[PDB]
Amino acid sequence: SDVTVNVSAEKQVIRGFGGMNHPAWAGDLTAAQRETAFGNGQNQLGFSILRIHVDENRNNWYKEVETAKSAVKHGAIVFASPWNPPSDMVETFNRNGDTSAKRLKYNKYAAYAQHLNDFVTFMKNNGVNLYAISVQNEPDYAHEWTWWTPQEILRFMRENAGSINARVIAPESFQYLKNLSDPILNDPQALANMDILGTHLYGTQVSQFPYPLFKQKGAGKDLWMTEVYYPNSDTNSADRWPEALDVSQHIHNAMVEGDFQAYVWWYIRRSYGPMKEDGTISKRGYNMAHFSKFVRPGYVRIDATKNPNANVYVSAYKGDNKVVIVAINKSNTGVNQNFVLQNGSASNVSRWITSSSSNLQPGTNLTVSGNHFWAHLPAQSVTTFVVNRLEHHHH
Repeated sequence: SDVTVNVSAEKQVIRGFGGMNHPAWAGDLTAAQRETAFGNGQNQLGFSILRIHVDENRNNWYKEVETAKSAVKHGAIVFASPWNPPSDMVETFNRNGDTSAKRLKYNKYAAYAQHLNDFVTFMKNNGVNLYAISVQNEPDYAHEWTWWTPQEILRFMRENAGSINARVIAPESFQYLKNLSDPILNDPQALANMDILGTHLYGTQVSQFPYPLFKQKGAGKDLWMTEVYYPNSDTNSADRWPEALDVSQHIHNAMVEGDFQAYVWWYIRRSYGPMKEDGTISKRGYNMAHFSKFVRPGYVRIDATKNPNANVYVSAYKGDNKVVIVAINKSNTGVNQNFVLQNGSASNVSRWITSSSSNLQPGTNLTVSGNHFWAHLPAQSVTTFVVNRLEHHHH
């Protein structure tokens, strides 16, 4: 019942939260949008990770710059994800009685790597140092891009990933299918060439969110959730309540059962995304803000009773002499929840609340009496708490 938050029990170090931009596919973000996405002011998402795509055709690369730049100016990091290598690098092969399936040609592996590097360079030349670049987007769901089998990816990791002058994301499975990435963890050599394990969660059940292999072999390595939308992509859904609570608990789980350090959503602007086509922040977006604006890059998740009451779900982070808590209630019934702070101390507590008729609405300040506080989590809401740790280290 009691949520106890162990300030001492550090888990993963967060890199950020964010969305995808794709100007050719969804139209660029606009100046104003750019900063609804990356500003952290009132009514901005404070996204601190932008994802952009590496376009097979290098004379489109420039499409990416203005928005990257914005992100980079706001202190967000940016990584890039290739869908297809340059068309002349690709052969049609037979995937289960499928005359049509495409793949990188076995002997373009180094050309492909150059192409990646070129992109990383081009961005650099336009004032944008990519944080990371991915080998392939959903290589295991390539019906309409480039297929790569686990062993194909394994070689590129072994023989090519090493070249790329940027951190290397792989292998971006559409659904976190571990067959596509074990080959890498289990190969101390491919493992050397990897910097971030990256996946999507499309249709991945909570039970598949954990990954012992990685926990075993991936020390020094990053875990990112580089793509999902959830719970659906129903055109014009981004304001449904209580539906959008789901986006919230989804991230909850990403963070907690998954130890993902980053959570990247699909299109940022989109009738079904965090920011609606009118420029405006959606309920889904609000569910996203509750993390993205308070759990700043470099914060660290910590142990905290995750599921203290029916439909109540909880996660905690620390940074900046703060502990940020995220408490989600999914009953039609508001609940009094008590919070214990173990191995740390707090002066005071601030909070914001998204419900059916409220987004990121400032709530009532609280003072930490014992080493605990109580707070009511309204029916179908997500509350986020910023606790202020005590000071005498002159800060």
